[PDB]
Amino acid sequence: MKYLPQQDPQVFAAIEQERKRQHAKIELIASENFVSRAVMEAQGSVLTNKYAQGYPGRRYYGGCEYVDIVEELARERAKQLFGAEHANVQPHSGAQANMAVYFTVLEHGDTVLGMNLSHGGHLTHGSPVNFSGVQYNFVAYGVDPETHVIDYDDVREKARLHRPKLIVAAASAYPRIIDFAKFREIADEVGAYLMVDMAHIAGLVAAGLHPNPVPYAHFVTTTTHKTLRGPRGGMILCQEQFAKQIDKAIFPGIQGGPLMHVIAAKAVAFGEALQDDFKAYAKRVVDNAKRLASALQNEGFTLVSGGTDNHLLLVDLRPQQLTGKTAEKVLDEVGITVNKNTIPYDPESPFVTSGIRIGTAAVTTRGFGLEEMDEIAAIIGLVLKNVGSEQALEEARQRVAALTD
Amino acid sequence: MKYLPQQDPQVFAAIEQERKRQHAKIELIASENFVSRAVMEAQGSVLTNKYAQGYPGRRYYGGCEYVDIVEELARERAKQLFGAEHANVQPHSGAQANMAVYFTVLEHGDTVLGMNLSHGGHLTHGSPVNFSGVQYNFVAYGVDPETHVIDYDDVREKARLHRPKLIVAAASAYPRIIDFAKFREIADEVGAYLMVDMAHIAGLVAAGLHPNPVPYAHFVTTTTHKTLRGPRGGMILCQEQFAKQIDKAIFPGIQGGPLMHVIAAKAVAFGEALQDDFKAYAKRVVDNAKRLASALQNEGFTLVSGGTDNHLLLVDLRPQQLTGKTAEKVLDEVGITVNKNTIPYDPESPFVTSGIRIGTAAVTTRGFGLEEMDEIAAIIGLVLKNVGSEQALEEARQRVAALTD
Repeated sequence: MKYLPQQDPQVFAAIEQERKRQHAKIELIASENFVSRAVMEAQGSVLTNKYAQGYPGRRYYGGCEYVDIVEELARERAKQLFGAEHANVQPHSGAQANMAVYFTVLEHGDTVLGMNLSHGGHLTHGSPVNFSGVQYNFVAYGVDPETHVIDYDDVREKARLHRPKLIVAAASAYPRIIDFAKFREIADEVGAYLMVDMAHIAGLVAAGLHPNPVPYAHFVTTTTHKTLRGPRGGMILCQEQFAKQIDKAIFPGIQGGPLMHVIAAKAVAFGEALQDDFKAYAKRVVDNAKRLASALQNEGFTLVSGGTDNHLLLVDLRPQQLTGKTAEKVLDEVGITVNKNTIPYDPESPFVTSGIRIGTAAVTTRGFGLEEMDEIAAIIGLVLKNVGSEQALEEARQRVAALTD
Repeated sequence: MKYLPQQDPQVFAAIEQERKRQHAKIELIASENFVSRAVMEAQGSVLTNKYAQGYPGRRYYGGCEYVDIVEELARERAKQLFGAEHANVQPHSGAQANMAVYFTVLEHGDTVLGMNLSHGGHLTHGSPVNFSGVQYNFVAYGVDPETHVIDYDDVREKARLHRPKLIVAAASAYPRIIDFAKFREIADEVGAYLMVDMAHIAGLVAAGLHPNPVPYAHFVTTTTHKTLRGPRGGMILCQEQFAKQIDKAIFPGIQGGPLMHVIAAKAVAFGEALQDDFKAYAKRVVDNAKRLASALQNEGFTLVSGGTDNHLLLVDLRPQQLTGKTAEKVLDEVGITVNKNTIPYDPESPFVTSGIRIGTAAVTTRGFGLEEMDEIAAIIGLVLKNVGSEQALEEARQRVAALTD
């Protein structure tokens, strides 16, 4: 940076702290990642100056010829990447991507079936303090209390009883592969649309390490950050027959002018995802996640579902008589960033929890491998089994510093 | 840029075209501006990597200590700037800022009074193809058919008859000063909340050139781009008593994780707005707008409301037997960017219109002054009075090139 250090010392200093923080800590929040310098440059471009309400070739302002190329590059790269017939790259967030789809197919008060929030479902999948649970009548399907795998007979029973107009699949904290074919089969039985929120797994889907929801869902929503390693924002994929209504739901439906500089960064992130090395990256994410799971079990930790199929895992902390809140706090003390997360059938409230959620996408981006995963699990073991020992936490602190150079 | 040119030639080339386009054209879209290099650097920062769901000191993720400083800087600078008791700097857009306020005070189907869309009201003020007109029962107040000034007796009659829960004030195409005291007086008479959408005039309000809605409205919404000359995004200002509900409506209400890199850029833009030279800038915007209005009248053009009080003006093209569509197209041919805009009581559809909207915020940022305003009006006269003459349009083309160096 050249001009921000001189114009705004206060803001620059805080950014510089955050930059140094990101390097110092072990980042294990499952929804986080580090974007490339090229993605950031696209976000810091003069494209923020342009109003481009509407769509490429169908704008409401003149002078859009070049931001039209940028958006079309984003749409076409997304479609090549996921095999989708249509892409909308204008959603400001994953929240707005979901919102737009709900706006498309639903009327106020319609019944929607989604995943239990305490079992892995997202806030936008029907929380009563969220627009989704306020606007629409959400019902939940759950996971098996022993395997923590989605109970597909429960999905089917809840669908046949409640008769939802929409079924939502996918999660913020589900460590196994989702069967999208089974979700569609249930959707077809009850005549409901199927929406898949692939926000967490989108990078793995692109790399062919998770089954692709695109051939099974009427609508696929996602974030561009997370495993896709793009800028912060949303995207909708859908069949050609829904394209017009989905575009209209985004604008003039729920948004105005899109963020063209972020759309540029999305296109950059998609270009990176089409390359071979991102495929190799994404495999290392899954490999690392499996290795970290195995290594934590070796330490004596119980994991929700007995391991992982994707980028994330959940530690069930009850055997150690620890809450997620406690674990989160003490790991933060030694430089390991996790978040407390409800485990399925959690005896604690969502604000305390019995679990921590861990993901490998960020540390894999930094270059961490299988050896590093073993060490991370060893540090977590040392910390969580010696919560009252300050010399153990200092040892952990030093071992975290060794990993981050 | 260093890394984007090598990683993504296609995206870089399109950005570079857009950068060169912005310099070449006369930008007169009233909602547009050019941000500083420091604002852009803040947007292209590593702050995109951070999940910060929640609020400063009350986050749902650890590691937020420094993005907390950034957001608090944005909130405090906004509050100092507008004299507001509370600021929410997380809205992704002006659309989401409005959405959050509606979510706060209204139930599905509640009656809301806003400005006629054909008279200057915004899309989010009750368009039937927008969430606002679909979720809520919108009624409209109009302007005087002769003066094109808001008819405050009409606002009062519509309020007393329809009994709205919410009254909305402010516009996308209204060239006069809004009386917020009169709006509040009407609101108090009928027991309605008052929301002011100051998106267009926010920079002038900061500089003390437009009356401040903050002391009169329960809620003030705005964009950070436009006259405030910040990054693309939204903001809500409100009294302390609504602070909690407004924060909850943004999250977990209608959004998830905020865009911290954009929030950084907002803080930068607010820092710039607190300085003396932005005050001088904003006066030149209004001075230029008045001068451009006077100069277009000198050319023989009729202006909606007979001129302007702010940054924007509207040309009523009926005397020249031209549509806004035609004018927009032919001005685009010579390098002048305007948009067609419905004039109050327009005999044409919103897709054709009888008017063009013009603003001076962008050209004032580039350094244009009173002499330049005279020239711009002279070029518009030459173009619109000689629509069928290719040598007049070439002359205009050359004179536009002279203005942009």
